Amino acid sequence: MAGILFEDIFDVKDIDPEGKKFDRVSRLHCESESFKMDLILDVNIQIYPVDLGDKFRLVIASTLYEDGTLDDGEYNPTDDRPSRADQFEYVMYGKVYRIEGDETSTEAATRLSAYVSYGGLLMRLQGDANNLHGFEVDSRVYLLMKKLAF
Repeated sequence: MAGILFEDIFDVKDIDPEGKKFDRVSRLHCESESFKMDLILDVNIQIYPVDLGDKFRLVIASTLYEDGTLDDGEYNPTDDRPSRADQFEYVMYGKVYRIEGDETSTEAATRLSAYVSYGGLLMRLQGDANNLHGFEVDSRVYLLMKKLAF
């Protein structure tokens, strides 16, 4: 599907270039703006201007597109051409790996965690169970990004 249902802004908190397999890929640490998520990535950083980080908008508005809402014959246009992956700076598939969220024993971890591998990139995430919007192993594998829009 492309059936919504989540979008949020971030601010980079730290950058961690440990393992330069490619100079343009680094670990990052981020915090979301509209809500309360705590995030780690290992991701292409050439999207950012230089060293410093910047504010993103991650989206798990589902993408679609294994099938034929676009492979029908469109997806050639103004989704690209003068537009780009810029209306959606990046977009990819992956695998979520996760328990019930809890690993405390009894506090029933008030933030559901998530771990994601996506196109060879990685994330490590925490947020409230409803708020993370990814109870399933198969929801936030649908993954999309852009700059902030302000």
